[PDB]
Amino acid sequence: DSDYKRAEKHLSSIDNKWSSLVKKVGPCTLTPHPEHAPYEGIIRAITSQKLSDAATNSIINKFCTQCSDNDEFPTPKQIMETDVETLHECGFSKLKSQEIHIVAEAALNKQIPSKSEIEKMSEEELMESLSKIKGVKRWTIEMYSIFTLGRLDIMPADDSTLKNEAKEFFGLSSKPQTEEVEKLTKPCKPYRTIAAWYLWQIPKL
DNA sequence: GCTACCATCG
DNA sequence: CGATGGGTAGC
Repeated sequence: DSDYKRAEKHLSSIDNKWSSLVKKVGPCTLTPHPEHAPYEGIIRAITSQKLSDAATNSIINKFCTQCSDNDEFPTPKQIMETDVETLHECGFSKLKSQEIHIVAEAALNKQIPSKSEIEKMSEEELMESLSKIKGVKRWTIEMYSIFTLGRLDIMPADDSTLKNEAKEFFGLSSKPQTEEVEKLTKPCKPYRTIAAWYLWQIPKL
């Protein structure tokens, strides 16, 4: 809460457009879930690939409802006891079903960095480490860093939607390349996650 | 009523 | 290459 206040004040100290956007959108309501284990955050991030928040939620809901006896997130063991065929019925694509099964195996076999180690890793180190997982690359690791880890300076410059918002926000003539979004949002440090969140709220206006 | 909107695999 | 998951905003 205090972090967001500070972030909001910083974003309101850059050029005029950031100040205006923050005022119109209001307080940042981003709610990460660092209590989630790495395998859960990773699976949630994989599921969201190419899908809206609502679509992703309906899939995870079925997943938790069917593959869990307490409606909580399925444990690695439970996921392992489920064949890809059944996972696909939940709404996971066939490819994602395979990847999620592998992530579950990895968690069970202690092949995924522990949450403790993940917390000591810089984003660059997290990228190098988690990118070793099939189905997990830049975008997915950024989402995991934002929505699970709660990191505050993550700019998912490669996000298609954010790029569309950046085009409008910065008054660009064409959808910007990832490198360009990175350059334009530099002033937002060290709260680029919050800056991204605000850009993501532009449609809701 | 329509339908556009991550990362992997033969 | 060309498929791929699904709720829903914009038409």
